[PDB]
Amino acid sequence: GDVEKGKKIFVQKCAQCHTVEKGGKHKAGPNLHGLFGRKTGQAAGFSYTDANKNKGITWGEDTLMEYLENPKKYIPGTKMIFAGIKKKGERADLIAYLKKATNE
Ligand code: HEC
Repeated sequence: GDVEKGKKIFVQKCAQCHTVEKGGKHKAGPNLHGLFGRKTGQAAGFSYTDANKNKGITWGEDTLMEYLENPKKYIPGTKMIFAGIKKKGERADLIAYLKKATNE
């Protein structure tokens, strides 16, 4: 994926609810630092839904690609309000950005 393009997608569609940086604040949604290789619902100090806590998958390219296409289909009852990103290339660019930003 294209990290520069992924950043712009993130700013447009995600940043109002999420931070990525180490020590970044929770906002409407959890800070995403450290997501890759972590099970759902594991950002410390955030009130997740039981739906998000209970999904039980491990975040990575494959599961993000699916989630981000249609978040509520993947995690019904999530409190994340975001309809999804249809395009595969856009999702891959976004995920590439997250893989960098959430591990710096
Ligand atoms: C607010 C209006 C949000 C927008 C826009 C996006 N997200 Fe979100 N996200 C939000 C909340 C409130 C939550 C918690 C949901 C719950 O049911 O408890 C989330 C959760 C996620 C997660 C899961 C985190 C985890 O399991 O630790 C991810 C991976 C995620 N959000 C990513 C994400 C991306 C990449 C976004 C733009 C495409 C995006 N979210 C938008 C709130 C909001």
